[PDB]
Amino acid sequence: SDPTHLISKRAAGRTSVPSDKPPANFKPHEKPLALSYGMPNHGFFPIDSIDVNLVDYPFQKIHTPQSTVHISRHTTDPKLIDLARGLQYAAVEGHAPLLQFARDFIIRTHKPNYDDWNVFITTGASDGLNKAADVFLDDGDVILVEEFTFSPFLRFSDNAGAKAVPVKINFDNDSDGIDLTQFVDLLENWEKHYPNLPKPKALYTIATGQNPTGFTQSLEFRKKIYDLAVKYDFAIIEDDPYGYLTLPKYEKPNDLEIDDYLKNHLTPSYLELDTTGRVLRVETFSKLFAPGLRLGFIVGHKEVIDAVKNYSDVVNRGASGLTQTIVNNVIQENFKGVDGWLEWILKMRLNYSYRKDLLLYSIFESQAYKKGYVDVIDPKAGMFVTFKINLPKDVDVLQKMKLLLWKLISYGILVVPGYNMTVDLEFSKDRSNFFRLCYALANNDEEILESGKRLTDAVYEFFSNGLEFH
Amino acid sequence: SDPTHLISKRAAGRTSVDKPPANFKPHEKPLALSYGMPNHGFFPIDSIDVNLVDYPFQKITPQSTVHISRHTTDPKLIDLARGLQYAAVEGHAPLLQFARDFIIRTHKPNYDDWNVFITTGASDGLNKAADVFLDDGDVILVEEFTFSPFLRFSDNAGAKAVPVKINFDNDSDGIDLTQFVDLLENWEKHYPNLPKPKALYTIATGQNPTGFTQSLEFRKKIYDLAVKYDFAIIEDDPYGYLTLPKYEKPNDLEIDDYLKNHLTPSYLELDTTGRVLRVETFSKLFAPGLRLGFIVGHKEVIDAVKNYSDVVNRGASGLTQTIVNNVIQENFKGVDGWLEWILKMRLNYSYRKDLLLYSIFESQAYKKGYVDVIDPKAGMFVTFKINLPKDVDVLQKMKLLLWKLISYGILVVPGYNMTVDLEFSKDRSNFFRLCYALANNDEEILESGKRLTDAVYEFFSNGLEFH
Ligand SMILES: *Cc1c(COP(=O)(O)O)cnc(C)c1O
Ligand SMILES: *Cc1c(COP(=O)(O)O)cnc(C)c1O
Ligand SMILES: [K+]
Repeated sequence: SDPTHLISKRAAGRTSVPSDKPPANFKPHEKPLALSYGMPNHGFFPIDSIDVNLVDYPFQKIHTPQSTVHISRHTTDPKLIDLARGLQYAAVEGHAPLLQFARDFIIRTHKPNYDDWNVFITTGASDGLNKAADVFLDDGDVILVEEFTFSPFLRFSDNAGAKAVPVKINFDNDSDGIDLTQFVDLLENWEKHYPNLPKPKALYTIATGQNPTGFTQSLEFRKKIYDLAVKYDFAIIEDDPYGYLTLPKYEKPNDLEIDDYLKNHLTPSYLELDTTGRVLRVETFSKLFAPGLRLGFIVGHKEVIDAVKNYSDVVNRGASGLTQTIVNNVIQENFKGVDGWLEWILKMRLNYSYRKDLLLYSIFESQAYKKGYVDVIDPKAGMFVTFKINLPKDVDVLQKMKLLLWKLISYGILVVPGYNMTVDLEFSKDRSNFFRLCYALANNDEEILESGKRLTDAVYEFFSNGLEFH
Repeated sequence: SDPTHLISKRAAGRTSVDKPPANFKPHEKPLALSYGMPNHGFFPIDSIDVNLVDYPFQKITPQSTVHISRHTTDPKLIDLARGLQYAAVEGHAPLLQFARDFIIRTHKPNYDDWNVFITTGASDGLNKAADVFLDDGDVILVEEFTFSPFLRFSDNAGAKAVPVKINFDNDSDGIDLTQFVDLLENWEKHYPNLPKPKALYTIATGQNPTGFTQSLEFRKKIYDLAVKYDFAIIEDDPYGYLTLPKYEKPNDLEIDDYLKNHLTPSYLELDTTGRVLRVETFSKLFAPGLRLGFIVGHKEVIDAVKNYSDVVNRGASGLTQTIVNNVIQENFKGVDGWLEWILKMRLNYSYRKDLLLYSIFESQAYKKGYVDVIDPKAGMFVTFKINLPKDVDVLQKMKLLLWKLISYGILVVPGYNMTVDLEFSKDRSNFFRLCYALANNDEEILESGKRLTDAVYEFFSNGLEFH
């Protein structure tokens, strides 16, 4: 019922921040003055107050006064950060009101199934993932990674000295992502696949809205992965940057309440299965608030958080206090905490839902789709679409996909080929016949319809040309 | 020449971030389904007003303010469209340009092939610097009293820290140059098992904790040693800009006079090849809670630092870069106006230091010769010496005296807590570091010196006992 055994020797070996016996008659003074710490008094700070002027809904153009939060030098509200503390040296794990908000948010959305967990403020998802790779992987360890993944993760596993072993993704329309049959086979027959590698130490899974594939693991699929995590004693790194952006299944384009969302829409976190702290959940404010914050958090066992703290003290000594201050006060004062912030996530959900269906319509209406040259996985969450290219089985996948990429660029549509998002290119070659599409960037519906048209026009010509740029 | 040979194998090894068909014209105006990032329309924040003080300790002719809008075309400003969006890990271009223009004004490198990189503070710059110069098993020369967290960064790189003795005379430059030359010339006699040092970590101005400032002439001797023995200089300078005129009994500097006559030159100004990496921060001159700074070094050192940053620290907060950049450009009107803000800060720190020194000179502990103070030339720290008899246990008596200071309601840092190696430095650990930066007002500084000096006087009156 603790994960001490899974913490890397490297992260456990890092040390922490008078210690001897005070003399018999020693009494501390009740109001000491300090000449100790190298902190400038807040009087030195150029910034006396900040007004943060907000939108009420995404894409609002600025009857009703505009929503504004005022951040003063001083506050006594325990749910707010003032600039006197916000602009001063702070605990490396984060400001208290932002840590409490993250606890409350995780209790509401994804309550861990054990009591000895904690949160830690990070500088985003990639910061959380590096913290997790460090805390679980020693030099020589193996981490299991989805064969198509968030590429930057491999830099963090490489940094920890770990080898990435690819886990096959099932590309059926009803897929959970990971191919469970091939995952079980890899774990049951480890010595036959990888005779010279130790048994895996961890699994990195983007379980909801998988990047790139868009797949989402069912609750029953997650129970089986967790059960295998117990049986083969590996850690789970859960990355969930947009699992809150749940998307109803496609219907032709032309008021969800919180309780119904939490209960029936939100797919449970691995935290909800975890009894021992073998799960570390990575969150970010990047995709729900803004990437430029460089702010997120992790959720894990007390003992895992303590080891992350000692690592942060070396390589990343705190998220920007000014940003923690702005983000905390906006969430607590304007959005009135957890439920209000969920209501802002549900407004974003509606936009993303409309955007995903529009791009899917733009494709379904295409000649390339109707002839069967292209297909689409309907994503259940997030901002990504798998766009499949039905190349003949016997053509060189990498070679034709690269030739097709040049064609898309010439047709004025930029995409990411799946071969760029692999743990191992040779391993994943045969399933690399897809582009990842993102409908998060477009300014308007016109750009989404036109994006899908250029995409499908380019594939159509490429197929008409006999799989040639011509 | 160039510092290529000085870059660690580890940092040099990190990597960065087919043939077009015949009749391939790109499209004039492509649309993106590529980059996984929200349109700025999704951002909750439309605009930000940052409301400023005109001088330190000002209490709130309308208040000075900066409007940060969603969009700008001013190339010197960062807007929220770009500030709140994914950005280059090295920093926003306006903030990188300000750091360039600032260093050209204050500390122009003596070579052309240097660049800046935005960091999350001095400790972040120092970790970047330890990684970019130190391989597993390398040696770094560190001042025997130092900024202790540096040792976490050097340990992280697998480097051994060798202490360099500090001279404690009232006219010291800091590092004892005679013992430094002895250490380098007789390296195999002091350390027959360690490799030749790879680098030196020096807080050359306003040394933490001692407060000493190396003279230009001393810096020239340290640089020539760095060339002869071929080691990198990590220059850490969080408050060298806060220059302090020598003590005068307490009771309008111009930029050009300050720059020419007050500011001590950076190792950058002696560097001809890029063997110097300067660490700067916004922590001590703007606010610590920014978590913002920059480093200055050779193009190729900065490139390695970029690839390290992609792994362990993927950019200073964009929103913070936005606010600091736009405050410095809109309110302060760039480099010279920011220097005027620094000069107002300087006047404050100058009065505070003289006030603390005054409180100490007036005390019986000072008059009886139980204590002494180095007059700092820059920064926020004072070495407070304890004249223990030569034959007492320095560590035993200084621990006991610290308990006495705490009972008297004065908190200081003992020098023995800021050593590279405690046994090496114990004989010179008979001091406390004092910091006059935290106090709210003059009354707290005077009361602080009184409690400090009373505590030591009681301790010596007690025969060096708590009693
Ligand atoms: C966007 C993304 C991240 C990185 O988020 P940051 O907060 O910008 O570091 C990590 N993982 C996945 C799966 C992502 O899509
Ligand atoms: C304060 C200080 C630092 C650390 O500054 P940050 O910007 O807060 O990381 C480093 N070196 C010295 C000498 C300092 O005094
Ligand atoms: K199936």
